[PDB]
Amino acid sequence: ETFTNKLKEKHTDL
Amino acid sequence: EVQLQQSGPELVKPGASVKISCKTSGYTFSNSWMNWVKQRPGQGLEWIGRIYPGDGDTNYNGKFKDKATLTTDKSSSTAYMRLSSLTSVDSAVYFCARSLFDYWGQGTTLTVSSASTKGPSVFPLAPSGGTAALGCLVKDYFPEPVTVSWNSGALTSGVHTFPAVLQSSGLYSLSSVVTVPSSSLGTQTYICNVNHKPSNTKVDKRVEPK
Amino acid sequence: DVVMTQTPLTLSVTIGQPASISCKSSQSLLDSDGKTYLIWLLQRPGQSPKRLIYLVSKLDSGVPDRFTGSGSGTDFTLKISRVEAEDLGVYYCCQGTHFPFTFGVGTKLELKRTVAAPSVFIFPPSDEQLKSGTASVVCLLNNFYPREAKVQWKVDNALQSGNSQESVTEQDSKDSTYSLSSTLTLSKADYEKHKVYACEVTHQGLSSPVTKSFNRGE
Ligand SMILES: [Cl-]
Ligand SMILES: [Cl-]
Ligand SMILES: [Cl-]
Ligand SMILES: [Cl-]
Ligand SMILES: [Cl-]
Ligand SMILES: [Cl-]
Ligand SMILES: [Cl-]
Repeated sequence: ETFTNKLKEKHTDL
Repeated sequence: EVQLQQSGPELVKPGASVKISCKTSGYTFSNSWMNWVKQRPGQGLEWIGRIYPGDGDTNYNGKFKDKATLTTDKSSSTAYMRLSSLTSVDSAVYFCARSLFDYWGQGTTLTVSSASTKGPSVFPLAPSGGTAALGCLVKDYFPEPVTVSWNSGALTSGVHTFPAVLQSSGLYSLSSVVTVPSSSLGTQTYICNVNHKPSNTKVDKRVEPK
Repeated sequence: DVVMTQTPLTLSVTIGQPASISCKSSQSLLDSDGKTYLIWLLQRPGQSPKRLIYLVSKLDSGVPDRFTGSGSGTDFTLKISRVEAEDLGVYYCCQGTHFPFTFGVGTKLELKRTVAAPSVFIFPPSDEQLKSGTASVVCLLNNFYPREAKVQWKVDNALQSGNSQESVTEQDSKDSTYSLSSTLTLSKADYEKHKVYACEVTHQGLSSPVTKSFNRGE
């Protein structure tokens, strides 16, 4: 899988 | 790799609704915002809104709040957009796009019209001097879009697919051509694959001299 | 809403030359979290947009080093250190700091190159179309530059008028040329009434016009 973060933030995948 | 795969083109009557899908793969779907964006000539690119699949949080553009509803099905890693009370100004290409617009779907063409679908007529363009050309005419169809490939996509060198042109009397046409060594005429296989999904018209036309 | 104002609207550039596009926002794009949610996207015709630069200056994976982004506050630049043929398309700035997220109108980047004369091909109507009750005679002009051309049809040595339409491709991503199709529309009866069909092509790269023809029924 490509990297993600389960933490919700104003913009994701930065 | 991240993949966003949208549902196919739609022709819908004024006043009706449509639901477009965006099936995702290659990352954990719940962890990235999904946006929807409209593209119409003259209006440019417009952001409709977004949804966070992990908790269903949504943000809409006030311009689209009474038109658009965004949902997700986590079990199938798919995002959905419903558009209601459709009018001609809603005809456009719609995209899903992840996160800060980092990965985009291929687009979905929506046409809002009272017209019925009409499939294209597909005709070969054959020759009657080291280069020759051959092609396919894709005539008098409605609505957009059509897709054209050659030899199922295995032939790309020399191919030129012209843009669709809306004719004065209301139907589209386009053509696709291939330039080839004149020696390849009548010996190599050249198949133009035409798909007009709104009419369920698929045609594989062998193009040969004469 | 935040208006994103891009300049120029069209970039006409030669291979190897540097180019740049600027974007002005109506409110600062610096967010209270310290980030500036400004990105640049490229869309080729018929394709989806692709992101090139994000957070003002960060390059996306696989984007050539020739692309750089700079700026702060309300003013931003996308720079290309040397344009290549495959850079053609429409560039957009977009902001994700303020709701609703907004896009610039787009800057079209087109390539300049040397004059190239068209190669010309003519096609009779297929027997399939004639069996179906219509006739389209088609002339193709391939891989030429600039876009401007003159295409004239002759039917039994009668210069035609009012009964053809042309379509032009988008610029080619590898050699920066165009192609053009001209369709002559006739009824089946009128097609079958005449013998010699010819398309005559004038173009800056030709010293004299070029004519391709066929005789109906060979
Ligand atoms: Cl994708
Ligand atoms: Cl809503
Ligand atoms: Cl080519
Ligand atoms: Cl159009
Ligand atoms: Cl076979
Ligand atoms: Cl006709
Ligand atoms: Cl006339």
